[PDB]
Amino acid sequence: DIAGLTPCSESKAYAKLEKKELKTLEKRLKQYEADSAPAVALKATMERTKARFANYAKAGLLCGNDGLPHLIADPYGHAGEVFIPTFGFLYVAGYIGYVGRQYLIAVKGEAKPTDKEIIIDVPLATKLAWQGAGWPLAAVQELQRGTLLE
Amino acid sequence: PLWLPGSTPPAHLKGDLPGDFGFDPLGLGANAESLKWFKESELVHSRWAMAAVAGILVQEIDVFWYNAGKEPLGPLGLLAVEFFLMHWVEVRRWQDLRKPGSVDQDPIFSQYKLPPHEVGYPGGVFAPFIPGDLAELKVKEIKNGRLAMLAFVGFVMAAQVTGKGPIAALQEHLADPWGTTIFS
Amino acid sequence: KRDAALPSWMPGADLPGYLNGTLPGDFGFDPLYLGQDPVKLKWYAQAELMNARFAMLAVAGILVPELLSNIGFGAGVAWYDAGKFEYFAPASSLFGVQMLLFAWVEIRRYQDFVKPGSANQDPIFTNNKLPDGNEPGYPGGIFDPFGWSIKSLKLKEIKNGRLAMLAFAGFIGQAYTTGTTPLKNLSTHLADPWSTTVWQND
Amino acid sequence: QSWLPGSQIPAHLDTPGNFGFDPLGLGKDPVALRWYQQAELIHCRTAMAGVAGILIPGLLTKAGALNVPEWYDAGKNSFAPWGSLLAVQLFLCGFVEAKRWQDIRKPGSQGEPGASLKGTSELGYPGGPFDPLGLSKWADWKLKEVKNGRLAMLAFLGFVAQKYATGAGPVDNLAAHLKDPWHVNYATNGVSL
Amino acid sequence: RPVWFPGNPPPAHLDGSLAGDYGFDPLFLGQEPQTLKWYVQAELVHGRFAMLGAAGIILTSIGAKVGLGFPEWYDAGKVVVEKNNIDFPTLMVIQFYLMGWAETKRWYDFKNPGSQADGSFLGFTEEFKGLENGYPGGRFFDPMGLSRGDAAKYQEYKQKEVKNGRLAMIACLGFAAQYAATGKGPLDNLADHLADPNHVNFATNGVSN
Amino acid sequence: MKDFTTYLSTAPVIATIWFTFTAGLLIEINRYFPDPLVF
Ligand SMILES: CC(/C=C/C=C(C)/C=C/[C@@]12O[C@]1(C)C[C@@H](O)CC2(C)C)=C\C=C\C=C(C)\C=C\C=C(C)\C=C\[C@@]12O[C@]1(C)C[C@@H](O)CC2(C)C
Ligand SMILES: CC1=C(/C=C/C(C)=C/C=C/C(C)=C\C=C\C=C(C)\C=C\C=C(C)\C=C\C2=C(C)CCCC2(C)C)C(C)(C)CCC1
Repeated sequence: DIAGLTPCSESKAYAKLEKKELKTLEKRLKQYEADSAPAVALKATMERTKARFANYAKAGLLCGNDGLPHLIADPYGHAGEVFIPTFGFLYVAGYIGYVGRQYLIAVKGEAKPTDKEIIIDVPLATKLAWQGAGWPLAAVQELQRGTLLE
Repeated sequence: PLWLPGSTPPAHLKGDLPGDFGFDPLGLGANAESLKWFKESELVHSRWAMAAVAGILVQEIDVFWYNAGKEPLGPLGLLAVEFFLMHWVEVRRWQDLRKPGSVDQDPIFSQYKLPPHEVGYPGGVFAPFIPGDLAELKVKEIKNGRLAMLAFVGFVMAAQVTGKGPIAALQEHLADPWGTTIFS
Repeated sequence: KRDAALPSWMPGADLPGYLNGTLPGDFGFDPLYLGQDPVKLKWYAQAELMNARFAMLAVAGILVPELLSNIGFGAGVAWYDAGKFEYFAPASSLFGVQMLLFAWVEIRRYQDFVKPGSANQDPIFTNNKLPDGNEPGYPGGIFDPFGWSIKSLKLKEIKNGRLAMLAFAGFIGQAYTTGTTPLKNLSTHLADPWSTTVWQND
Repeated sequence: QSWLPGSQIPAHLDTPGNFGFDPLGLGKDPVALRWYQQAELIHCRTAMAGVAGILIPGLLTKAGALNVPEWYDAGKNSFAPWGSLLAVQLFLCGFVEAKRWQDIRKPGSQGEPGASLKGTSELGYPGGPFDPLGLSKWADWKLKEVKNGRLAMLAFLGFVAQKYATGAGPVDNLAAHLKDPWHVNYATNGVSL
Repeated sequence: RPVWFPGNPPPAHLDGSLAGDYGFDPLFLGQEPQTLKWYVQAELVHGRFAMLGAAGIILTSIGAKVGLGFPEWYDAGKVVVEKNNIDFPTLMVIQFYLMGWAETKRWYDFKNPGSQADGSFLGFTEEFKGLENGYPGGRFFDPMGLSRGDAAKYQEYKQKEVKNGRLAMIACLGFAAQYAATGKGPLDNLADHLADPNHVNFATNGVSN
Repeated sequence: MKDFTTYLSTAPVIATIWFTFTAGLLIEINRYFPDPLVF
C-alpha cells in the first residue's frame, strides 16, 4: 500500500506480535489459580491487549516489515491518524491561549493588575472559560476589526 | 358559643358565618380568598353527604349499599348523562363564585330570573316552600350537615370493617355492645 | 376593556376587547387570542365564511344522497368510496378544469377583498355589473337574485356554517373509526344509543 | 421576549428573532452581528427548503402518492457525471453568492447604471424580483422566517444524528416512537447524549 | 435566646431572625450573607425531599410489615420497574426534564427576586412571585393560603418545617445506614429493638458506623 | 471566609485544583476508551 507498507488487518508480523505478547501473559497465568485475584488481572489485560490489536486491524492502519503500525500525515485512506486530531489541538490550544488573552486584557485596566495574576479572579476566569468556547469566530472577527495587534 | 367552652376563638372567626363555633386549629379560614371557597365546599359537602346518608339508610329499609355498583342503560351510557348534566350544573354554580351575580338568568326563557342572593344559598326556583325562617335554618343546615358528613365516613369504615351496612352494624352493636367496638 | 351587554359563551366571563360585536356571529369567543391584531381578524372573518359555505354545501352533498338512496331513487354510493373511479372523464382532467375555473373566480373575489370596489362589473358584457355592495364576503347582485336585502340574516349564515364545519369534521372522524356513512352511524346509534356512545365504540 | 426569563440579556441586544440569546457573546461586535444575522437568514432559507424536500417527499411515500427514496440514498441513478453537476452548481452558485456578498459589503452596489434593478431593500431582505407576489402594516412574516428557520436548522441536525443512531427514515423514526413511545427513545439505543 | 451549645454565644451572622437559627455554623461556611441565602434553600428543599422520603419509607415499610404485598425501600425500585411495564433510562431522563424545568426556574429566583413573576410563561404572573427566599406561595405553591393568613401562625410553621426537615434528614440517613449495617427493614430494625432493646443495639453487630 | 476563599483562589492552589481535574479527565477517558492511536 502507501510507501509499499502492508495493512495491519492482513500483515503476518503484526499478527505474530499479537501471539508473543499474549503468550507472555499465559506463561505467567499458569503460576496462579483461576479464582484468584491476579488471575482476573492477567486475564483482563490479555482480553484488553487482544482487544487492542483487533481495534487497529478494524481501524486499518499500515503496519511495516517491523510488525508495528506506522502513520500517514498528508492527505484519503488515513485522515483520522493525524489530519483530524491536528485540528483538535489547534482548537483546545487556541481555546486555552485566547481565554488567557481575554483574562490578562480584562484585568489590565484595574489600578494594580499584578494582584489578579496571583489571587486570580476565579468568577472572571470561569466566565471567560465558557466565552472561550467560540474563540475562532471571535479570533477571526478580532483580526478583521483590527484590535488584535499593537 | 364555642366548640371548646372557655377557649378564645381564633382572630379570623368572629361569629358572622352560620356554624362559626371558633374552629380553625390550622388557620385554614385565615385568608378571605380561601375562606370564601371553604364556605362553599362545606355547604356542598354536607348537602351531598346529607343526600347520600339519607339514601344509604332508606335504600336499606335490602342489599349492601357498597356493592350497589352492581345494578338497563349500560355503564358508559349512564356515566355520560351524569357527566354532561353534572358538568353543566357544577360550572354554573362555579361561575356564581367566579363573579357573585354573573349567572341568574334562564338562558332559554330569559323572562325568568333568580333574584339577588348570597353565594351558595341561591333560592328563587330553589326555595319554593320558603319554609322555616332566616339564618337559624342555615345553622341547622351546617350542623345536620356535619353530622351527615361524619356518619358517611362512619358508613364507609363501617362497611370496610364489618362488611354490613349501617343499620345491621348497629343491630350487631346492640347484640354485644361490650364486644362490638373498634377496641375488639 | 371588553363589551359588557352583548352575547357571551361563558355568561359572567369577559369578552376581550377586539371582539366588539362588530363582525357577524361575535359572541366573543377567542380563548387563544388569535383575533388580537385587526389585520388578522379581517382575513379570519372572511376565511370563516369561505370554510363555512364549503362545509354547509359539502355536508348537504354528503347527507342528501344517503337520505335519498335509502328512500331508494338514480345513483347512490359512499361519500368517500364515491370518488374512486366511475366518471365520464379521468380524475386528472376533472381537477384541471376545476382548478382553472376556480383560479379565475378566486383571484376575482380576492381583488375585491384587497380593494372593496375593484371587481363589481362584467369585463365582457360591460353594461352588466353587480351593485355597489362595498362588503367583501357579502358581494350581492346576481349572488342575491331573489333579493334578501339584515344582521338577522348574516348571523344565521355563520351559525349554520360553524355547525356544518363540525358536522364535516365529524364525517372525517366518524368514517375514519367506524367505517360506514354518517346516516348509517346515526341509524346504529338510534337502535341502541346507550350501548353505542364513542366510549362504548372506543 | 426572553430565551431564559431571569437571565440578564447581554447589553449588545437592545431589541433591534431577538429573544436575547448570545451566551458566548459572539455578536458583541456590531460588525459581527450584521454579518452573523444573514448567516442565520441564509442558513434558515436553505434548511426550510432542504427539509421540505426530506419530509414532504418522506411523508407522501408512506401516504403512497410518490415512490421516493430516503434522503441518505437519493444521491446514488444515471444521467450525467456528479463532477459536472457539482462543478456546474459550484460555478452557478459562486456567481450569485458573489452578488449577495457585494450587497452585504456595499448594500446598494447591485444597481450599477451600466441590467441591475435588483438594487436592494434592507440588509438580508432583497425583495423586488425575489418577491413576485410582493408582500409588505404587517411585517410579522420577517419573524416566522427566522423561527420556522431555526426549527428547520435543528430538524436537519436531528435527521443527520437520528440516522447515525437508528439507521432509518425520519418518517419511520416518527412511527417507531408513536407505536411504543416509552420503550423507543433517545434513551433506548446506541449512544447516551 | 435558646442556642445549640448552651453558654457559647451564637456567631454574629445569625440574628435569631431565620427559622431554626440556633447559632450553629462552627465552620464559618454561611458567613457572607448571599452564600447563606443560598444554604437556607438547600436546607429547606433537602429537608422537604427528606420529609417526603421519610414519610415515603415509613408508610411503604409498615405497608410491607402490615401485609406481605409491598416491597422494602432498598429493593423496591426494580420491583416497580420489572413488575410494571416501564424502563429505567427514560424515567431517569423524563424526571431530569420535569425536575430540570422545575429547578431551572427556582434557579433564576435566587439571583433575581421576582424574575419569573413577569408572566413570561403561560400568563401566570402572580403565582411565581418572590415573597420570601424559600417560600414561594401563591395559588400553586400554597393553595390553601396559610402563606397569606396571619403573621404569627405562618412564622411558627417555618419553625415546624425546618425542624421536621432536619429530623427527616437524620431519619432518612438512619434508614440508609441501618439497612447497611444490619440488612433489614426499618420496622424489622424497630420490632427487634422493642422486643429486646438492651441486647439488640449497635453494640451487637452495628459497629462505630 | 472572604479571606479563606482569596487563599483558595491563590495561584498555586488554583493550579492544583485545575490539574487534578484535567489529569483525572485524561486518566478517565483512557479508562472507558483505552489505548488510542486514532481519535
Ligand atoms: C443546526 C444549525 C445551527 C446551529 C447553531 C447554533 C445552535 C447556534 C447558536 C448559538 O450561536 C448562538 C445563537 C449564540 C451563541 O452565543 C451560542 C450558540 C449556541 C453557539 C444549522 C443547520 C443547518 C442545516 C442546513 C442548512 C441543511 C440543509 C439541507 C440540505 C440542503 C440538504 C440536502 C439534501 O437533503 C436534501 C434536500 C434532499 C436529500 O435527498 C439529499 C440531500 C442532498 C442530503
Ligand atoms: C495542513 C497540514 C500540514 C501542513 C501545514 C502547513 C504547511 C502549515 C503552514 C502554516 C503557516 C504558514 C502558518 C503561518 C502563521 C502565521 C501567523 C502570523 C500566525 C499568527 C498567530 C497569531 C496571531 C495567534 C494568535 C492567538 C490566538 C488566535 C489564540 C491564542 C492566543 C494568541 C494570541 C496566540 C501538514 C503536512 C504539516 C500535516 C497535515 C496537514
